Amino acid sequence: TPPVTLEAARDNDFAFDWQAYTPPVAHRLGVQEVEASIETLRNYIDWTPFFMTWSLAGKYPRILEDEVVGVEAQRLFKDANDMLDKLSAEKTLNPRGVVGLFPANRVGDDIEIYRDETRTHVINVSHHLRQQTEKTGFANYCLADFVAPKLSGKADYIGAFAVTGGLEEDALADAFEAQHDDYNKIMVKALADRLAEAFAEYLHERVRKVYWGYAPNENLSNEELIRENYQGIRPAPGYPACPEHTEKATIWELLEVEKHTGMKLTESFAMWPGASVSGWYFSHPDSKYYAVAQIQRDQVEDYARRKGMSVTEVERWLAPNLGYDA
Ligand SMILES: Nc1ncnc2c1ncn2[C@@H]1O[C@H](C[C@@H](N)CC[C@H](N)C(=O)O)[C@@H](O)[C@H]1O
Repeated sequence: TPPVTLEAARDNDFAFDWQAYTPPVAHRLGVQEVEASIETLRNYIDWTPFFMTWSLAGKYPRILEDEVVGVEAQRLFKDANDMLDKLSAEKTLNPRGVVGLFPANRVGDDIEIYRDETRTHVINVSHHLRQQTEKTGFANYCLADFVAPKLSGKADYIGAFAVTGGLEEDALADAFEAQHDDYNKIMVKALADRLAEAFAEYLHERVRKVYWGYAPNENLSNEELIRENYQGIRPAPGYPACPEHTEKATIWELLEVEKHTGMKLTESFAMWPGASVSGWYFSHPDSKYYAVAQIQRDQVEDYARRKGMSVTEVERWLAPNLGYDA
């Protein structure tokens, strides 16, 4: 669909009656280091992407009884769970994370994150982009729209997290590599990835039920979790609703991620360990995933100003989303 101006997109923001709504208050404000054992996380694994990593099609568990790939899938599953058993018993891969909840309000396309409930001093701003093509029957979405506008005077909140399958991932993979054991190098990396993603799923449930606490009686099966049958989202920088990777630096500062977990950011703002997930938490019932997609020069320049960056800098970080030749 054809581009619209930045002002036209903002005039089509998510429509919601904030005066009639009470955002749920975060029960546990502040930052908390967390850990999770392999025994705990293995009940939150989504196995279907594991089999995709091994080039097998089909959803788990039905893939195990498949007529052509089932026997191979069963052997992969057995080797995977034997390796989880060993990693668990030997404590050689140790998932870690950190979670935080903060007072927050929307201003424009950004989310102000406050030091405290006086909502004066801003400790960080979470910057977001807005869809910028002609939308029929939908808002031009921006993740900031899911937090109450500061002008509404409603007390709202935002969360953030960072989790990893464990800092030991490289040492375990590198040992298999030195042995020319490609199978087990792929296996331990695929397991660390499942453990990181399982930790993201588990911690999000902890946030909905307890840390934020807006869904204390939620009782979903793992299959229902995989289907996202809960209220709220956990969008991650680099994914289509928030594609701009340098916002991971804001999460790293907000949560003191490196101090609490050992996890690091590269110059490309990739996470280390490789098996890592970081992102935000939104509680709003209408919050959903979508793609920002292609944006125009006016929004690039505005984003640069808000970020304290030059236009040239931002055109690097936003290159995949530029709707024009830079
Ligand atoms: N459009 C989007 N914008 C932002 N984050 C997204 C988007 N789509 C997916 N995500 C993120 O990706 C997650 C979904 C999956 N990657 C992870 C769970 C899945 N069961 C798996 O193991 O692959 C979401 O919970 C978000 O953190």
